Amino acid sequence: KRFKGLEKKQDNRQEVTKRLMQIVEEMIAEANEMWRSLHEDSQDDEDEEQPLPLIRLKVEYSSPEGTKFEVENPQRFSNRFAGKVANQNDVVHFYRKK
Amino acid sequence: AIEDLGRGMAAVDHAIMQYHSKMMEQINRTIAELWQSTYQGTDIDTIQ
Repeated sequence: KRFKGLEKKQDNRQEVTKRLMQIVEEMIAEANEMWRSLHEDSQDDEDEEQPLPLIRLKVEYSSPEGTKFEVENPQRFSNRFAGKVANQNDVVHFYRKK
Repeated sequence: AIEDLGRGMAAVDHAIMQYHSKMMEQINRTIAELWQSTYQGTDIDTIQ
């Protein structure tokens, strides 16, 4: 719903990245909060440093018909979050239903 | 006779060209199926 398929009738490469940023970024929002909820006690007496959470997003780019969603390089997409995710090698895996 | 053999060139060359293209379809018919069945990581759709 969030996309409403604004890519289906138009070019996609430029804004597709823009689309996932809001999705990947908010995942990290709850990634730290749940860590924070469990680390509220002890007032971070030990291990005060905040570890980089792990994020994995499973996207299927199946196109209904006459549509070509643009898919970015996995590695290049992943490393864009260097310093926010531990698994910089891969943060999203793109697959098409067979 | 020279004309006949000169177009014999074309016949054999055309014949040989017919065998090369079709095999790429056959072999490629077989290769795509095994790779799709065997690979499970899914980061590569198929190879030709």
